[PDB]
Amino acid sequence: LCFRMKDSALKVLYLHNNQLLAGGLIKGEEISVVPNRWPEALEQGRGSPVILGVQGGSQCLSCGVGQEPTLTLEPVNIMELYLGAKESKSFTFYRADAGLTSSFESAAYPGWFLCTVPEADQPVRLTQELGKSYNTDFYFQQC
Repeated sequence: LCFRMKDSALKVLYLHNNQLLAGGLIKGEEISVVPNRWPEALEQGRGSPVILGVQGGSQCLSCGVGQEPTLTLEPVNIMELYLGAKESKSFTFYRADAGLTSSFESAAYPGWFLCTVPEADQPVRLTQELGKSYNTDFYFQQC
């Protein structure tokens, strides 16, 4: 079971040039949202830890391992992340549910949230700034 996502401005998340973009105003990329198998080792008051995949979970979103986070799709199967074969923390987001929408906070880089910008058809990225121009709230639709 997968989800399609939109930001709260109704921009559809889809893939182009191996990047998640927000636009398509396109039904959206089918995104795998998989709970981390070992949540006790993480900060769960921030939301439920999940790994986000695309293309049937054959690539997963990472914040990287640099000093400054940056969002990339990495060619790792969610199965390997979910198994313990690969370490998962840079690929883990805390999903906070507000009811209509969810936000996604980097487990590896606290205070950074998945977000979109106002301009159409731009990359999904990360931000520390809430309530400003960056949109950190997302709708799910089930596939």
